[PDB]
Amino acid sequence: TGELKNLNEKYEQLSQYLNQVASLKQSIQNANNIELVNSSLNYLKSFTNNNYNSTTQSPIFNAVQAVITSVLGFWSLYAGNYLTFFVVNKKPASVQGNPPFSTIVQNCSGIENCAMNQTTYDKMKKLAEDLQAAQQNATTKANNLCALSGCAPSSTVSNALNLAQQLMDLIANTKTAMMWKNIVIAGVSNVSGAIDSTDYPTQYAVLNNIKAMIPILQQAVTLSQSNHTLSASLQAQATNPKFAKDIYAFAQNQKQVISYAQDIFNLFSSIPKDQYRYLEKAYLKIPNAEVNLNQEIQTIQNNVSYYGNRVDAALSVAKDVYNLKSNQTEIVTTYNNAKNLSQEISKLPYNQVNTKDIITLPYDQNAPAAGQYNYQINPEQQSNLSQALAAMS
Repeated sequence: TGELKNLNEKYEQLSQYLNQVASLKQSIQNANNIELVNSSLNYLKSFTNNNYNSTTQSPIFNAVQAVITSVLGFWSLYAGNYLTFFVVNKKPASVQGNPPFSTIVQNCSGIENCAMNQTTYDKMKKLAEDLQAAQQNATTKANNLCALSGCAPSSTVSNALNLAQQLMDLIANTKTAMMWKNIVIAGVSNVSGAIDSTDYPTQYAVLNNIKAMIPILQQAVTLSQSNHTLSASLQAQATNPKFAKDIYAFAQNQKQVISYAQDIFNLFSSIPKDQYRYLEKAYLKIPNAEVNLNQEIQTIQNNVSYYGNRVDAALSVAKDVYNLKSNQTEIVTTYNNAKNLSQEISKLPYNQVNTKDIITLPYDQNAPAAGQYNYQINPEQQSNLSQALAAMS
């Protein structure tokens, strides 16, 4: 029964053409569904505007907040109000927070160097002070980062990100190790899972991950800006190959903005738990004598699903619009293939299933009855065909 095998794969192929046609109809309908298309577009524009102009409701703004917070947090751990290294005037420097030299004896035994030039430290400190000011007005305690649209709050986010970039490169490049034992945080540095090691900052994942966040957000900030321009050349249709291309590009771009936010969330999520406990309470570091990173991360996660699931939906409609012309060609080819294949099947004496006119294009005297592409698949005959495929198992 070379008979049966031939039939079984012809059957499986017709069945596939029919599934294809059904799926193409839906795509074609969506693209011609003006209200759905406008809606998807308006969603994306809306999302672009919020992302670009808001300081509460922008996913990229909120991702920046969290990253800056986390940069200042690491700074506070590393240096802050009680240095985890020893600074020296090229002996011991007059700067605030410098620990006693016994620190070095006790915690920096072995081959690694825990000293730093005052030169190098003062630049670090300067950058950190700037980035602090850029995040917040010291007396008002109110936000000082501007919406991504600019400062029409006195700091651009690009500025803050550039500060952060400089500060972390400097920390990573400087061959001074940090003594984690110098960090004192009640309920953290004195319990199981406290961290008391001494190594270069680049050996701690928390540093590397925070560092990797910055270039990501710099890309996201640029992408976010150009999207606001693209958004101006697209309006809701009352009814263009130019539109089809643009909306699809526009939609993908919105997806990438969201994806960048998710990339940040992922870099927070993979910080080792023990290190994250210090970071999240860096503001409680005690010196030799309110920050809420968790809420800011939560806000990123929520933004990603809240906005991002909608941008996926719109993207999927924009894809249907982009593929309209091509989907029209493909549905026609596929119908014709299905029609010819059903005829070849009909002419087989051993053929058991009735397939005549299994797919058709309804017509009313001088025109298609309900659209050029609205093929009707007979459901009895399709059911039959499927049942025969399943029997052939």
